[PDB]
Amino acid sequence: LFQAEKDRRVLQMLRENLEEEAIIMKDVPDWKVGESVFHTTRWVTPMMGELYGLRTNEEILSATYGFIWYT
Amino acid sequence: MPLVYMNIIMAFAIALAGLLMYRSHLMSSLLCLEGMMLSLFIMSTLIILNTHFTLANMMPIILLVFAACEAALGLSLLVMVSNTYGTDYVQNLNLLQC
Amino acid sequence: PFFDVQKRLGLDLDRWMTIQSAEQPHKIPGRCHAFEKEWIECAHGIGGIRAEKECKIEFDDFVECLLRQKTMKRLSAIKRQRDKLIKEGKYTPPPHHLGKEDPRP
Amino acid sequence: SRGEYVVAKLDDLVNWARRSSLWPMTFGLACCAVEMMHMAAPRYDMDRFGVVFRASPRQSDVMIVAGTLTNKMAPALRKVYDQMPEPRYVVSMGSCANGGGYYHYSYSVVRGCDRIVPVDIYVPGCPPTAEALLYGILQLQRKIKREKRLRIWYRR
Amino acid sequence: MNIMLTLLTNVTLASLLVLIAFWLPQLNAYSEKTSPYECGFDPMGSARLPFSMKFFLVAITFLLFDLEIALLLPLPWASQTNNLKTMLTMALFLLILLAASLAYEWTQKGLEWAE
Amino acid sequence: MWFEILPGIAVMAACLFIPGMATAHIHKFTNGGKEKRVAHFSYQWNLMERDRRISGVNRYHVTKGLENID
Amino acid sequence: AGRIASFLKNAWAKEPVLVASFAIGGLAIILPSLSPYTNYAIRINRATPYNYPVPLRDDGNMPDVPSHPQDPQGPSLEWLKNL
Amino acid sequence: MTMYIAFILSTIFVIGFVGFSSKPSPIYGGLGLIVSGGVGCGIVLNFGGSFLGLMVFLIYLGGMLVVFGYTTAMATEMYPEVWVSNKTVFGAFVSGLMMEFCMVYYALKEEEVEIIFKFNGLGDWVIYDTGDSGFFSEEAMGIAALYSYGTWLVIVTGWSLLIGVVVIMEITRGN
Amino acid sequence: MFMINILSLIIPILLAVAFLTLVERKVLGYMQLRKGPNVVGPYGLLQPIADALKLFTKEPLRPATSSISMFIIAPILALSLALTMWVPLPMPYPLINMNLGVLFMLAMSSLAVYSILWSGWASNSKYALIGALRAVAQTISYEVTLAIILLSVLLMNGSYTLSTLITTQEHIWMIFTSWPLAMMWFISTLAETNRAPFDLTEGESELVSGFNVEYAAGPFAMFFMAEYANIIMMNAFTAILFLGASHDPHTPELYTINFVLKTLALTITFLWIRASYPRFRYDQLMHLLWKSFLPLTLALCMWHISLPIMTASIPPQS
Ligand SMILES: CCCCCCCCCCCCCCCCC[C@@H](O)O[C@H](CO[C@H](O)CCCCCCCCCCCCCCC)COP(=O)(O)OCC[N+](C)(C)C
Ligand SMILES: CCCCCCCCCCCCCCCCC[C@@H](O)O[C@H](CO[C@H](O)CCCCCCCCCCCCCCC)COP(=O)(O)OCC[N+](C)(C)C
Ligand SMILES: CCCCCCCCCCCCCCCCC[C@@H](O)O[C@H](CO[C@H](O)CCCCCCCCCCCCCCC)COP(=O)(O)OCC[N+](C)(C)C
Ligand SMILES: CCCCCCCC/C=C\CCCCCCCC(=O)O[C@H](COC(=O)CCCCCCC/C=C/CCCCCCCC)COP(=O)(O)OCCN
Ligand SMILES: CCCCCCCC/C=C\CCCCCCCC(=O)O[C@H](COC(=O)CCCCCCC/C=C/CCCCCCCC)COP(=O)(O)OCCN
Ligand SMILES: COC1=C(OC)C(=O)C(CC=C(C)C)=C(C)C1=O
Ligand code: SF4
Repeated sequence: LFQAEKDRRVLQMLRENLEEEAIIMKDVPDWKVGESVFHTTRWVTPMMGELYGLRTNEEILSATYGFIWYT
Repeated sequence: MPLVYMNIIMAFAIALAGLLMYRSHLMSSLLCLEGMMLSLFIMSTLIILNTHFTLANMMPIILLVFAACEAALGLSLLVMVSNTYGTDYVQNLNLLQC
Repeated sequence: PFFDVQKRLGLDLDRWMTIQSAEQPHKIPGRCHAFEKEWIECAHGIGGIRAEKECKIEFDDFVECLLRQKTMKRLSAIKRQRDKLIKEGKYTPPPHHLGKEDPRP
Repeated sequence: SRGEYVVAKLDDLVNWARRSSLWPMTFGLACCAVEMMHMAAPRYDMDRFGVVFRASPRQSDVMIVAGTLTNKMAPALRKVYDQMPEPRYVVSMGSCANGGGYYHYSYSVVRGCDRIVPVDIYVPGCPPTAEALLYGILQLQRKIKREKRLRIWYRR
Repeated sequence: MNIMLTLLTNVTLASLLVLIAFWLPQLNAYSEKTSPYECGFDPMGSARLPFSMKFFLVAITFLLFDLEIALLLPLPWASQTNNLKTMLTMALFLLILLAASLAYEWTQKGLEWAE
Repeated sequence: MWFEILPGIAVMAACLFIPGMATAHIHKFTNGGKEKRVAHFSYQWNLMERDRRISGVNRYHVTKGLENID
Repeated sequence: AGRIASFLKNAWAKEPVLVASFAIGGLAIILPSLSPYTNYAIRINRATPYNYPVPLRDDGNMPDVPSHPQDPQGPSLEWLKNL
Repeated sequence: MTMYIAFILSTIFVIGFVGFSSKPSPIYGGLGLIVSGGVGCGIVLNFGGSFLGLMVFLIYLGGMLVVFGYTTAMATEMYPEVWVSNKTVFGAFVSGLMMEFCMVYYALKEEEVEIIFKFNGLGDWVIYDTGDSGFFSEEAMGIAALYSYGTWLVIVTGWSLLIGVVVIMEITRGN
Repeated sequence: MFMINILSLIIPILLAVAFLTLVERKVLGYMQLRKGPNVVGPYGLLQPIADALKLFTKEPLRPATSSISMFIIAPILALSLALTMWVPLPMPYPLINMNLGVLFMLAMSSLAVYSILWSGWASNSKYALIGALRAVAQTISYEVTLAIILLSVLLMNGSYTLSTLITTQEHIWMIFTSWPLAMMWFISTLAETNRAPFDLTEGESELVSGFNVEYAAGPFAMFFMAEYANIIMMNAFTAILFLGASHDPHTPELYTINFVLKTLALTITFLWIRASYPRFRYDQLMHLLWKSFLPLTLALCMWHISLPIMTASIPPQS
């Protein structure tokens, strides 16, 4: 169950980032929206700078150092 | 690379430069050697943690072991030099020329 | 130079620790297991010279996974354009990018 | 006045703390130091009053001159008196330290330690009993109870 | 974050105690008072002169014996492996090697201090 | 005593009681009264994060039982 | 057999610490090879499920693999409850 | 940009390295190396490496204690030098500080190849893992694998330590 | 709320140290056929307050020949480290919960020696220097065997987490399983805290005040507080490690009371030992720790590695 909901959460964050970047990056001339950086077409795990790249620094801090700093 | 990688590499370069230019005391150069060892430990640990290479987590311990061996060797040589001259100055090691 | 004593006797003195895709304890995977696996399989048995050219795509993907340079380049471009848009006041970022989302488990 | 009351109370508190925690130097010269040790012995137990010997001058509050001060010794006694942080007190114990005593007319004896350092209390005897030294210590405590440092500072 | 706050709090309290110790009382410093203590007589030489170490050989051995501690600390986790026969052989091999090194230095008079 | 040494020991014991009891009470006060969660591993941290998300008040301690599943 | 006994007695009379240390070390060296519960410890270590067991695809030719956790097939931990 | 904690720790690491590389005195150099060991422990801790950071800190504390004793025995003089007691030491220290600050500014405001490659910053949070699994520490399992996978490493390391004891005894024999 | 917890930890510890000074004086007095403090305050209850107020209103001296920066840094490091070494102790809950608490105590204690080292060097006097080199020798004597003893004892815990020690000893004290290690650990903690018969650094008869001879007033007081806090902390660590209290999750006060009683008993044993024995020579301490303790510790480490495997008694939490 945790695996299923983690998959849904990751996909939702990726879709939100995709839509907001499509809104933002229509101004520049030669930017394919949603373009990959890998030649392969298989699934790649997100880098966590791609899931939390457009969010507030509190969420970023909790996602990066939340477990390390919990004592 | 991130900023931390550049900072660790800069620390290594500074310690190497420190070793290369001798002042008077031999012990200072030994300290610079230990500093290079520490910088290498930090850099290797960061790289291994970032890539999640599980079996490579044990290499920095080996590095520390051989750093300790190197430091012991240097300290023994310093003891001998000081017993010969009553001082650990590198100026006294000038009996052999090129 | 190199005496392949390990290969001759079949000992495996250090080959177990050479690559990230080789039998980690508890089957814990490396972050770039698939990329290294594909690069190794693609370049196996063709020799070093041929491999440097014909497995350049897999190696480029593996290096991209390792260091993630293009990813940060793309992310920083996106963020720069977003900041430029908000500075002139033409973006209005969505509520779920400001902490007012509706979280899911 | 409020300020006078405050400084009087603070002076009382500081004086109580100083006199209840009196640490003498571990320092003796002659016969009188045996009576000093007997004052540290169980029967009198100077430690029960808060009085504890400490070897270092930097950690001492009182100097007890217990024995004859000779000319060879005077610079050392002065030196370890100078290295005591203030406030500091000196107790002169025995005839020898008081005015020379039995050796007052010798060529090699200081005629009283008060030629070298300032003295707060003089304990008579050759040697004074451990009880007499205890009386002198309690007299020094009562003298410390009487000082007015903050009141005099406020009156300035 | 919590450990950083704890470190900051402890260091701040110690620093404040030092500050109070140095600014509250009355200071009367003069040269005799601040001179070095050597039981009432002036010191002959400097305290910065070389001070011989009679146990120098044991100190170097401490550097090597300290690193074997780092090799032995992961042992609680190593006891959870499936091949307990290889791990137990290797743990005893390291400890036997460490006892042999102590036995060698002991018999060669390496533990005796220099005179 | 020899029984006059006891008051100092009692004062020391009272002083040493304070840290443990204070830590226990402060842990209970800031965690819903139920013994602050321990996360030595990433799985427990993930459980705590999941709990925080579904609580609706952004606090891991609030617990949603069977009444939250209609 | 007679000189070594005297050596042992002398060592016990002069260096009891070393005698105890060597005896403890030798016992620790040799006992684990003679114990029947070493394999029990290995089995207990092998029975700890740190990661998820990924199921196998049914090809219709695996009678020895259970189709449900409570089926009689598969390994058993009944030996552990009696320990 | 998140609290810059790792960047600050790495900068203090570089500062301690400059402190002991200027070589003011062995007593001061050991202090700088101790500070560097502490901040390096912190840097490694912030990446998940608790065991390795604590271990390196402990090891360098022991090493610096031995170095302090040896400095008192064999590397002293009447007036030990500090970073402001000598124009050479002060010049090296200031040069190191200015080089570090120049490199930091150069890589922070621009995106330039210093020597090896380029770097824009963004904080080292970006390249993190978002890995969600485990009742164990992966670093601990990797280090514990030294007794099941690293038999050859254990053999060579133990032999080298025994040889090091023999070697120091031979070197300091004198005669 | 966390700062309140930090304060509720650090202030009572300082009060306990202040009253431990009085308790030590009274125990030594009554073992010496005298009384000890009993005038300033009922039963000498106000003696620690008078001592502290006298020290902090007394002039602090900076030696003419001393390095001032290190001279001031050393006591700050001592007191802050003594305060910090308390945060991972479970009583029954720790202030800071660490995966590796024991290694944290090891590292912080091995850092604490630099307080004595640097104060003795920065004093720039001969007795202080002799005290500092005695500190170097003492650390070299005890460190390796202390670490190996800790590892041997923790091989039955299963981890380095301090809270697991409570559940490990749920039924029996760990002292019934490792009492030789307990004895060696007790002597090692006596040596680690510079306590009699191993109070070599101060060396009162031999070296006047030793490492802290130059120090006076408030700075001197900080060193004393750090040392006594270390006494209490090390005895609390010993009580947690070897005499495990039973913890009821719905009544932690019982655990706290029992643990405090045990650590007080161990501290009183420290004072008793001080009152009862003469001092070692500092080469004799090194010979004791390297020729008697080290071989036995290595043998017992081998035994404690082997025993759980032979008996199938390996602890959980890989
Ligand atoms: C907040 C932390 C910093 C400040 C710490 C302050 C600590 C609290 C203060 C402790 C108060 C107790 C001292 C008073 C006890 C004295 C008992 C009584 O005996 O004293 C008598 C009278 O005492 C003095 O006259 C006055 C003492 C107190 C002065 C006023 C109290 C001020 C308290 C204010 C505290 C604020 C501190 C400053 C904050 C910045 C004199 O008798 P004494 O000579 O002994 O005994 C003779 C010996 N015999 C009995 C055997 C024959
Ligand atoms: C336990 C830890 C936490 C406790 C919390 C409290 C911490 C207190 C902070 C630590 C310091 C305590 C010491 C208290 C005594 C005062 C020391 C100093 O600050 O006072 C004078 C500071 O004054 C300076 O000398 C000059 C006067 C003020 C300087 C002007 C700077 C501009 C400020 C603007 C003032 C205008 C009005 C202020 C109100 C707005 C120094 O005088 P000095 O003789 O050397 O030092 C010896 C002090 N004696 C006399 C008591 C022995
Ligand atoms: C031809 C001349 C021979 C004599 C000279 C030899 C010179 C080298 C010294 C020792 C020879 C090295 C050979 C041993 C290599 C170790 C690896 C091999 O033996 O397998 C191991 C078997 O280990 C065995 O215990 C053998 C090692 C026993 C070592 C005894 C000590 C010998 C060292 C003495 C010489 C070294 C220097 C002197 C110091 C004393 C691991 O087996 P296993 O765990 O199933 O599988 C691992 C893979 N997993 C993780 C997937 C499960
Ligand atoms: C078989 C497994 C081995 C591993 C387990 C042991 C773990 C570690 C133990 C060894 C550590 C190093 C050994 C140190 C060797 C010391 C060498 C030495 O010099 O000995 C003399 C002492 O002389 C001796 O050699 C002592 C006697 C001989 C050795 C001790 C006993 C050896 C084995 C005896 C028992 C064997 C097994 C026990 C069987 C019990 C019988 C029922 C030391 O005294 P000094 O310091 O020189 O005194 C100077 C002041 N005048
Ligand atoms: C069935 C399998 C079991 C395996 C075997 C297990 C049984 C092993 C039995 C032996 C264990 C003995 C452990 C003792 C360790 C030290 C023994 C020793 O010999 O040390 C002394 C030294 O030990 C001391 O004297 C201690 C010095 C410091 C004394 C300080 C005060 C004494 C302590 C008071 C009581 C302490 C209580 C400890 C436990 C407290 C609770 C944790 C040696 O010194 P020397 O007589 O001079 O001879 C050496 C050269 N020939
Ligand atoms: C136990 O505390 C004491 C001392 O400290 C060691 C002393 O020096 C002295 C003085 C006697 C010696 C020989 C100097 C006494 C009386 C004393 O009680
Ligand atoms: S006064 Fe009397 S007892 Fe005291 S030292 Fe002089 S001669 Fe001896």
